[PDB]
Amino acid sequence: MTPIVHLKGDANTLKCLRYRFKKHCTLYTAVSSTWHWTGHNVKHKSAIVTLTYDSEWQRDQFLSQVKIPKTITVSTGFMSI
Amino acid sequence: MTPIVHLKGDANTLKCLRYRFKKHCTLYTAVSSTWHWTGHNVKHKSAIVTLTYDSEWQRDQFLSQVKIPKTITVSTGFMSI
Repeated sequence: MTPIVHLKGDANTLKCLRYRFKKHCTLYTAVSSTWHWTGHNVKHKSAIVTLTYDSEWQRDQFLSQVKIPKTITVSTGFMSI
Repeated sequence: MTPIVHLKGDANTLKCLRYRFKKHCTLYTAVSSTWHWTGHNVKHKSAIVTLTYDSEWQRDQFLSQVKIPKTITVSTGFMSI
């Protein structure tokens, strides 16, 4: 299994946060590209990033290791693979 | 909580599959945009789509309701929100 987190908010702030996490390459297993919810009226201003962890221990540390502004939503969970 | 699925494979086939699911608007809660894994040498040929369900019942039916070719990986799990 592999636990993952979801960061939703402004892509402008997310892009700047990813650059700061580059030095912390040992704080995650891998990072996906940027995606956003879709429906009608062409909605692509929002941006989200999928993050995966190698173990529940790495996810717990990442929670108290990386700082997140109030314009981002942090969600955690576990997926069966 | 909300269970979600991950479909990874060729974006060309995924785009055609999404069009066929348009008629089944009552088979999912919402659909995210397309994203792919990133690392080095510019990797963006792959494409994935995040799907969310309103209940474990909708996810189970979607498993035996939509057809998936062998070029796509199907993964299921539950996230705590």
